[PDB]
Amino acid sequence: DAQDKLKYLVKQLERALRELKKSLDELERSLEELEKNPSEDALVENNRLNVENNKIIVEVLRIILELAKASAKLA
Amino acid sequence: DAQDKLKYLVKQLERALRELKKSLDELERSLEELEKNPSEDALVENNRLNVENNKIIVEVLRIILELAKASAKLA
Amino acid sequence: DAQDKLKYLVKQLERALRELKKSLDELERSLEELEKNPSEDALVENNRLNVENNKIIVEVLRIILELAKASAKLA
Ligand SMILES: N[C@]12C[C@H]3C[C@H](C[C@H](C3)C1)C2
Ligand code: NA
Repeated sequence: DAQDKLKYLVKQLERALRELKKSLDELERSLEELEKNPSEDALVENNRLNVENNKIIVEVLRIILELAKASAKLA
Repeated sequence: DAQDKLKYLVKQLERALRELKKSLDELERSLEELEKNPSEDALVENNRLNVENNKIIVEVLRIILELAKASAKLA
Repeated sequence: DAQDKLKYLVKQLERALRELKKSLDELERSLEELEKNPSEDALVENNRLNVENNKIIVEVLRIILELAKASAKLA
């Protein structure tokens, strides 16, 4: 099953990276707004989006750990 | 040695991801506090925790590079 | 071609991680400055550098996805 499981995990990684890119775009837009008009509200919003981007990164890294675990089997 | 080295590196990745999750939890708690009561102090603390989370991510990515390097040998 | 492509992708990952480390260093310096003398300007600058570090992380993760895709071929 390892090779097929790896195929699925690659699809999961692709999907998560599409989500991560959307997050990064939102974060970059919020940064542009912050730089244009700095304020407490713009700082908080930017931080919020930064934290969410980190969260998604952690999710991506967990999928990569599953790739490594499924690879070990055939190794 | 490559297959055994990969086993060790997977254990390192697991351990680092446990550390990353603890960091992300701390970061998310700091975000909640910031949103509840925004202030300069809460902003700095949240940024601090965000930077630490990035640091840990870089450490995780270096372990993944070692996975790729050890895989190449048997490739 | 998969094994050779993987060699190239490992070189790309190494290069990107050198860039990521330089970014993390800049980010950590900006954090130290922020903690020393907090201000709106120091907050924005730190956020800017944090976002850039996330951007580079996303680039690194895309290289790892290409590693997984090239591995699947020989799997
Ligand atoms: N074989 C691997 C390809 C990719 C990089 C590294 C960790 C995971 C994902 C498995 C080696
Ligand atoms: Na921030």
